[PDB]
Amino acid sequence: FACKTANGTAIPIGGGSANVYVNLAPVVNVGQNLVVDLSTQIFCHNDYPETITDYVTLQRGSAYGGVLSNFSGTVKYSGSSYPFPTTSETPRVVYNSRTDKPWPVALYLTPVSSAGGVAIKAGSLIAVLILRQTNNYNSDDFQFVWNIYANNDVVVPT
Ligand SMILES: CNC(=O)c1cc(C(=O)NC)cc(-c2ccc(O[C@H]3O[C@H](CO)[C@@H](O)[C@H](O)[C@@H]3O)c(C)c2)c1
Repeated sequence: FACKTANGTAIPIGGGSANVYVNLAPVVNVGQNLVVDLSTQIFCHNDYPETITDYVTLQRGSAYGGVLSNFSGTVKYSGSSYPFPTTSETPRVVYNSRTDKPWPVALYLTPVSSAGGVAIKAGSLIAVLILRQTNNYNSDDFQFVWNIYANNDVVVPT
């Protein structure tokens, strides 16, 4: 089991860390959602699908910078949503193919009432997402750590 990103970086067998850079809607109103879709950013596969079933969770999702200060919301993982920043570990998603498959994670972030002006700065860290991979074969328990950076400013209108 290993993963790759939309910026040409990777994390091998055994886990590790990678940076991910996301284009964000430049204007988000209070009462509306900024959607940060990582399923177009992070992809993984199973290296022995004939024999091994891989299990993948979102173990933890943390907010940073302007997201920490200026937003609240949820994280959607494989069709169900949970509070973000996270308060538990999600259920497992199965990976059962050698073919790249997206990691089905998306943030739904809505501005807090005091947000206004530039609420997320270009280049800043906005989140860290921990993917936990296990399997039905041995005792491997690996963390794939995804550091999520904004490519651009996000403004909350006054
Ligand atoms: C003597 N030979 C053999 O023992 C052996 C023959 C084959 C083989 O015949 N393949 C066609 C494949 C394998 C193989 C590959 C990857 C692998 O582990 C990696 O990949 C797994 C599946 O993604 C992850 O669960 C795991 O955490 C890790 O990342 C493990 C445990 C075993 C071994």
